[PDB]
Amino acid sequence: QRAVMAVGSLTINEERSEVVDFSVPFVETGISVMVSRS
Amino acid sequence: TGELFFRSGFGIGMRKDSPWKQNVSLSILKSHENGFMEDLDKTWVRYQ
Amino acid sequence: GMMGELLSGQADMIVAPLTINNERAQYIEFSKPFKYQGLTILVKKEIP
Ligand SMILES: Cc1sc2nc(COc3ccc(F)cc3)cc(=O)n2c1[C@@H]1C[C@H]1CO
Ligand SMILES: *[C@@H]1O[C@H](CO)[C@@H](O)[C@H](O)[C@H]1NC(C)=O
Repeated sequence: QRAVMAVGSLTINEERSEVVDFSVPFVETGISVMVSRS
Repeated sequence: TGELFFRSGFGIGMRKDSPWKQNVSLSILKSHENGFMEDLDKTWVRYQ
Repeated sequence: GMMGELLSGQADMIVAPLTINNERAQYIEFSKPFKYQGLTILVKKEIP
């Protein structure tokens, strides 16, 4: 109860949803890797 | 052909007095993060 | 349709590929989306 709304990059997780709510996501992302060619 | 327009996802319809909100959201998160959605896609996408 | 059936009491849970709209959200609550998709144009194949 030290703030009202949190804005940032907070991925939706079960371990975080039981203590704070979230709104409808507007940007879609995921987990990925990046590998160079040469 | 073309490119995606008005990109909006699907959802589960419910009612404002239904107490099954968290119990469904947690199940959806479990399906997403435990590979169930990936398995469903692999079994229902890229047939050829 | 489905929203009318839900509002009339004939149904309580909606599990179908239903999109998300502002008007629908003003009356029917939507859970977390399954997949992120948009709208595309379908054109029949043309022989060379
Ligand atoms: C704009 C964006 S960006 C966006 N990304 C996604 C991607 O899939 C998920 C799945 C679970 C989740 F917890 C969060 C996103 C869905 C989606 O519908 N959207 C949307 C439309 C508006 C929101 C409606 O739900
Ligand atoms: C799921 O069961 C009931 C029905 O929604 C609900 O009251 C309960 O809190 C839910 N269980 C957990 C662990 O949240």
